[PDB]
Amino acid sequence: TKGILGKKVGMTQIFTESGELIPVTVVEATPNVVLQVKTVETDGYEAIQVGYQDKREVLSNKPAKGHVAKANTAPKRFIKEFKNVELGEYEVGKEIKVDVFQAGDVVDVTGTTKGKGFQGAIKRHGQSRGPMSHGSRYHRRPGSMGPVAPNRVFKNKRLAGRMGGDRVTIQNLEVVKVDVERNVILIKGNIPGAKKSLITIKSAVKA
Amino acid sequence: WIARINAAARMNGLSYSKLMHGLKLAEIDINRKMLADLAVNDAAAFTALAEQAKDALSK
Amino acid sequence: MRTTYMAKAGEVERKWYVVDATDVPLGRLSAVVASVLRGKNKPTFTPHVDTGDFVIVINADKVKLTGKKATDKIYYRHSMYPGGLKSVTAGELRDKNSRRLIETSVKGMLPKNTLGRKQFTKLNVYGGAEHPHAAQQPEVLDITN
Amino acid sequence: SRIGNKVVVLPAGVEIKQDGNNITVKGPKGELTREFSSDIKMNIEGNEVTFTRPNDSKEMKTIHGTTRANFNNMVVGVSEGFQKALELIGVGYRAQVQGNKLTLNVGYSHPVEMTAPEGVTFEVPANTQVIVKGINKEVVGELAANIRGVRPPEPYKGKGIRYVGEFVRRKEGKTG
Amino acid sequence: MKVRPSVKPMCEHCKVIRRKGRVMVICPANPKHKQRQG
RNA sequence: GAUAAACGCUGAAAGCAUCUAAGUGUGAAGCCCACCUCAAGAUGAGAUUUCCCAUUUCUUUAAGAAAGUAAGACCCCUGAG
RNA sequence: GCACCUCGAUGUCGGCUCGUCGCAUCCUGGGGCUGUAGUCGGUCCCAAGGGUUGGGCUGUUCGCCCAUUAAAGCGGCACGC
Ligand SMILES: [Zn+2]
Repeated sequence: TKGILGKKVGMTQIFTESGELIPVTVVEATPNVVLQVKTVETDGYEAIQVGYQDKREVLSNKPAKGHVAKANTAPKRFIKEFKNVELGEYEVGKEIKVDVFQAGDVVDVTGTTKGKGFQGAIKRHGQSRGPMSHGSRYHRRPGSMGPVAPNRVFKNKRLAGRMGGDRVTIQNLEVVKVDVERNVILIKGNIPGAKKSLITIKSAVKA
Repeated sequence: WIARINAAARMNGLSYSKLMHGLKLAEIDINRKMLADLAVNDAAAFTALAEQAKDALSK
Repeated sequence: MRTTYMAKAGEVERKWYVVDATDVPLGRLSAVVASVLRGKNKPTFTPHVDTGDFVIVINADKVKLTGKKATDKIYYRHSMYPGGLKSVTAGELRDKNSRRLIETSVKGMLPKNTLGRKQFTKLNVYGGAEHPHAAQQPEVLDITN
Repeated sequence: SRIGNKVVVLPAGVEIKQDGNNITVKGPKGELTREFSSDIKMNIEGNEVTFTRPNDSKEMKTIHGTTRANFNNMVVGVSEGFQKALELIGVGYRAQVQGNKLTLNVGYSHPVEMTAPEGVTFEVPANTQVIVKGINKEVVGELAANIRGVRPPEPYKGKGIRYVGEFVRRKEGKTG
Repeated sequence: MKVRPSVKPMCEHCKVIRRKGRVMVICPANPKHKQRQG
């Protein structure tokens, strides 16, 4: 249903109208071009392709321009979809402004996490240390690989491999302001994402 | 050769052992190689032997 | 070394057969179908070459399960992860994925060579009553088996 | 099959339609349809009905008795109709009617409302007695069972919904 | 219920009832006699 | 949504009785969905949108070789979310 | 108990890290009976989804004790590693 992508700016504080400090993320948008309409007779779906930014025209290909040319806009970076929306109300080339989330206030936020390289088996999974003194030699290691009898290692004995870089929703957040002149939604809480990354913002599922 | 005799005998409505018993009642002593390649190639000869084996145990 | 036929790859013509499944049990349908695909009922074997045929199956759905086994023949899958046994099916596969019944109880009936793979991709199993394959002019068998 | 050798007489206004498994009984109130097995030979002959069948099966005799008993259910339900009657003891329990809903206040902190299908009426004269009428036996029994299950009785004071005549046998509780 | 591998009618009014591959004994007299091979 | 133990409605075999053989329901932190993620190397390798249009010699035309290209990509360079 | 198995060498108990499986079930969940008025209970049937604590005393297994908690389960995995 209500779906808007956008950037990620930073973290602020906003007094509410009873005088209470609340931490607030700052999420932008722009006008938002619908690119395709996917129906059951063509794809077996009901979905809508949307796209948010302005590239330079050096930085694209002819097929990107052949997508864009049915909506008469600039070629764009990010292209995603949205499923399970009662369509009507949507043509090739409309704009989905920031106004859709006035006080909807029950919203799922998705991003992609940061990236932290190779790290030890503690910092992923929270497995604890061994004793740092009384003569031991077992400071920061990932345990024992299992029993003896099966003559192998069972799957999922988790070990050292790269931290972060997958997409994570956070459910049921509120919305505070909508600044139509500046295209900014303000949200309570914390969002998985580094700065300048994408964020999808949808109406929540669990009512 | 038994498997090929199986298929070609089943084509003429005979199971794969009643040929054996009928051809020994008709007192015929063909090796299983020779019935195999006649069963592949000569349809007329294999149906002729099939009809005499039909006639043999028909008593 | 002397004279018996060893057929080549492009010597034996193939055909297309149509088999119903209205109220016949699984074992006997699968037995006749799996004896078709190796190249039996044709006097020109090799144990090398696909001398078999093509088999299309109509009305998967209406296959019997005799007596009980409507709720009893539990299939099992394990997922190579600890505790991962999934006995998710029963005789429920009559209702949903009735393709998936005959594609298991025929794959068991075949050898497990590479010919037990090239002889498996000649099945086509449809739960309904429609040929999408009418371009190839298939014939009809009669099962008194 | 002594029960499978009934003397069945059709009541005034009742016909028969035979189309395969269905046999329809239509009369002054209802038009019920069921299905019956093919080891059954139907019959002829206005208003007296019997069921002679190709007999000597294995268990020999279940089909006669059950069929049906089911035809007498058909005949009595289409011609006459059935009843099951309930009560309410356990002081302060109410039963009030707004059409096809039954507001039961059985002593919880919430009322209970039971709906109805098409061919089922209700009659509530007082604050205690609910009488369910209808056409089948199965449907009347299921609705009566659903009403009793809200609060079946207890063996100390005998609260809850009853029949007209349950033998709710009663124990004793000490005062401590 | 009483779940015992051997099952006997306790009272006069007991009746022996098969409901599955399963042997039941049920009184209307006492509820104490609901038995079952199990 | 379909079950487990437990409870029924109707009903006979057995003129009665009875939850079952025929028929027909209720019923759990459990099973399958519902929530989050990976996923067509699913060799059964899926679907949609948009972009691109031809020289030589013969081995003789066979899904032949070889060389320039298109759409596009890569190398090389300044870098970090 | 026996002595098949390993003497050109198959390293014991507890504790730490890490778990996983079975159910003859400790809590939570659904039930039948009661010598069940109520809140409490006793016994038996279904059920493995998750959870199942910190300290004092010897090297401890085992156990005694303090203070908590819905509960402070029994066992297999070379008496797991
Ligand atoms: Zn008794």
